[PDB]
Amino acid sequence: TLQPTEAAYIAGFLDGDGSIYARLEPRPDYKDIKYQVRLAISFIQRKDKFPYLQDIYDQLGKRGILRKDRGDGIADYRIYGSTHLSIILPDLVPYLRIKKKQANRILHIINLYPQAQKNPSKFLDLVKIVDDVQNLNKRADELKSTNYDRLLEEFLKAGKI
Amino acid sequence: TLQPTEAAYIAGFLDGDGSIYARLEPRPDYKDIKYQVRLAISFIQRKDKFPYLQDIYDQLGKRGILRKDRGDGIADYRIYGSTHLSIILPDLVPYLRIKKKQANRILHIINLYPQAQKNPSKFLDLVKIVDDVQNLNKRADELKSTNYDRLLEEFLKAGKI
DNA sequence: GCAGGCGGTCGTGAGACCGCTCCG
DNA sequence: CGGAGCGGTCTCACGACCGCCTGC
Ligand SMILES: [Ca+2]
Ligand SMILES: [Ca+2]
Ligand SMILES: [Ca+2]
Repeated sequence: TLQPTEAAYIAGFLDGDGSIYARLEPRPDYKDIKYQVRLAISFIQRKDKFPYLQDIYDQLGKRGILRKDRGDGIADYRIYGSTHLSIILPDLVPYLRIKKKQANRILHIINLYPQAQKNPSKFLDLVKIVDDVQNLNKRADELKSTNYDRLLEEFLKAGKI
Repeated sequence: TLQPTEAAYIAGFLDGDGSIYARLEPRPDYKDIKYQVRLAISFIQRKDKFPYLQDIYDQLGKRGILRKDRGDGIADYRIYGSTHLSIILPDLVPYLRIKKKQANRILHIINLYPQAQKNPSKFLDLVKIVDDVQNLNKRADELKSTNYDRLLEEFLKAGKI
């Protein structure tokens, strides 16, 4: 497993060249709610320093997927899923500074995901944190995400409340 | 002073949003050798996250100078001088990965600076590491720095060897 | 149906510096 | 002097995502 100063480093580095986000991805094939909430952390870097993502990956139990080239010389390492994340984040949260919040919102989403799954009213609360999160990843002067307001609208238009 | 996982974090973060460089700055006012070698580490970031540089600064004994805005909304924190650096780097070196080398070259320059000061032959060795350093901070496909070769040339042209 | 493996991509936010002004 | 405070700037290297193909 992970040592304090390796967790601290990864956290330090994540605050630098990394990213903690949530997404609301449309689903045509889904049931009632045609949207899967997607969660991840990532590390971006110039492919020549790839062995350094490499390193990190291996330090994080080989969860997530490395990508020696995103097609533009820039390499990366993306960790999807509440599974990987609920193991990883707690180790990193105590050392995160800039993206610490984001990491807790994600954990928070993770607590409420099972009850919100088949429950349109609760899936909306969940989608709000998804908004708040992507907001955290913004300039205070950029357009503030609005998945909560466009999903509700649609849930009413479809008589799900 | 500095704790392991705070040093680890700073190192992690430096490897991300920071920079370790050496420069050869021209001096019209100098004596024989009209060039001062300049050494530093820095942390760059969007000014809204400034309190986070802040943090780091204070964790690094308030050495170096913060800059809430470089004129382009981007804030920073620059630490010049062998003085600050010979105290700081050793705490960070054990946790540095990507810029670890650079940190040791700097330390290395720091060992040889006093003898190379008034000694054109030795000042050249020193200026080579200065080259190697800025090379480390490059794409393997970029033009490889050449302070060693343009300073020598000039030292001969001026009969200093 | 349930999601994660992937491929992609605009828009900045960093990096790695150069030159001056200043100060014991 | 001998260097460090400070302003300033090109060129990318990131970030924070979208949309689709893949697995069972
Ligand atoms: Ca950053
Ligand atoms: Ca960065
Ligand atoms: Ca970086």
